[PDB]
Amino acid sequence: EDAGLVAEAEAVAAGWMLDFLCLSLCRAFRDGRSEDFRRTRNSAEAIIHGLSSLTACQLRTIYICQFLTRIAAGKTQFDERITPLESALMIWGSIEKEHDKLHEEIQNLIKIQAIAVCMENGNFKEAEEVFERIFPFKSKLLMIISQKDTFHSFFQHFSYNHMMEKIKSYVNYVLSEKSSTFLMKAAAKVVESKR
Amino acid sequence: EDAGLVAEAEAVAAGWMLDFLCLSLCRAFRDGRSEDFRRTRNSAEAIIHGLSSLTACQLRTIYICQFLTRIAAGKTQFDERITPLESALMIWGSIEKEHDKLHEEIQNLIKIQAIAVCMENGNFKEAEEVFERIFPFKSKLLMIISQKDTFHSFFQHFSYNHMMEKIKSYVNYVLSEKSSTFLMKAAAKVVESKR
Ligand SMILES: C[C@H](CS(N)(=O)=O)c1ccccc1
Ligand SMILES: C[C@H](CS(N)(=O)=O)c1ccccc1
Repeated sequence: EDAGLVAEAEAVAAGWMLDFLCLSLCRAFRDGRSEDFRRTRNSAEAIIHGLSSLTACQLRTIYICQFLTRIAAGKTQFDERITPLESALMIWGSIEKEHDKLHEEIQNLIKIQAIAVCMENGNFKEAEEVFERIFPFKSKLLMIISQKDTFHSFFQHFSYNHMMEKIKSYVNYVLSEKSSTFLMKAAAKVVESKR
Repeated sequence: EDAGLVAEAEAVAAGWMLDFLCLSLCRAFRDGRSEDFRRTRNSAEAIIHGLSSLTACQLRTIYICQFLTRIAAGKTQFDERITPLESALMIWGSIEKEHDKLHEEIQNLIKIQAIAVCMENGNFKEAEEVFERIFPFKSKLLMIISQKDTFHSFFQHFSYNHMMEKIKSYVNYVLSEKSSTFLMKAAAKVVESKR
């Protein structure tokens, strides 16, 4: 038995498990299956520790998982001194991906929702701190926060539901790109055989 | 897309991941790769949460993982009010497996080592508490503990190294039984293709 070839087979299998768990995390996010998302996220986190070197595609995969993790924790010790949605904005702006119309829409929706979720939770001091970290339009947005005007028409256009719908659209592309991964494809074949 | 068939494919893949991680946990235990064992154990724990119903063979797999986890923590919040080696003894005596000569050897070696590791660590009050929970031979073993006679010939026959050698022998059988699991076999094929 060669220790080096065994380690290589374990690295190949870790790569396969990573893709499968990203696919599962995406479907759970899309479906709103919170507990399933939590478990899959925990598994992806554990599996990602088994890898010490990542390819360009594997880095894209783990960063999509981290982005979705922060988006799901948006309204929830987290060392970072910023909110989950601000942390999602940093991951989003650094992922190796096209900066198309959809990228800017999600970016601006997360920017507004990082402030709005603090107002929804009644923490208006925090909402101002988030605004200062991210940002004529600024003066109007600052006036809104100051007057606890949570349901202003601006917030109804840049809503939480709109942020989630735009991100779910991106998830569907990722779900389609990885729908052909080895582990999921093999498992599906076994299920159809039964059946 | 049928939610039920996707959930089924995820259950098939969880089963495959469980077998692969047990195989990896066994090799890490056999090789003495502590940090690798810790990571694999963490991954098996996370993955096992993705399963809510287990077959007879899957139950055997997770219990072997739990047994090896307690053996590896033998000399280390753990709610249980017993030591890791006493907890390994409970898992060992309840696993669905043959009670052959090797089973009794490992059982008796763990029984003696649950006491001896407390003496090695200088906690002789705990060594007596372990002895009382597990157990003419008893009176002689109690006299040994009472006199802090850690290096008595009895302990050199029922040593830690002997306990580990007997368990590693069992691990090799499990490693051979699961060496043909789908995930590991597929990964090995890919590695050979490269080579
Ligand atoms: C705790 C995880 C680690 S991992 N390896 O990406 O699973 C995480 C890190 C950074 C942002 C979100 C989430
Ligand atoms: C924490 C793990 C849980 S699991 N699901 O078996 O990984 C464990 C439980 C019992 C004994 C040893 C270890």
